[PDB]
Amino acid sequence: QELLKDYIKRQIEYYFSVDNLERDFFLRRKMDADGFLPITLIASFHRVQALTTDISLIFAALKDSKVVEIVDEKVRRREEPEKWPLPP
RNA sequence: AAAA
Ligand SMILES: [K+]
Repeated sequence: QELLKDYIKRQIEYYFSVDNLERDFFLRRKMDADGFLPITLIASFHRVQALTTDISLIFAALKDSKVVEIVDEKVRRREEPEKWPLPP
């Protein structure tokens, strides 16, 4: 599953990129004030669900990332996550 | 879901 994990990792890192975040008003509305989102919400996005429905592989893919941080069931951008949340 |  190593190649599939790499595709999932890079797809989710795109969502958490600055270039995406500047326009991704839905993602930012769903963040809590600390920048965290449910990993299961990310799992529902079309390009992730195309690759897998195995939540364990999604967690494994993201543990490897230098872009995002996992706390329990939630994920956020590591760099300055508090700048991005928006009102629901 | 214009890579939510
Ligand atoms: K919010």
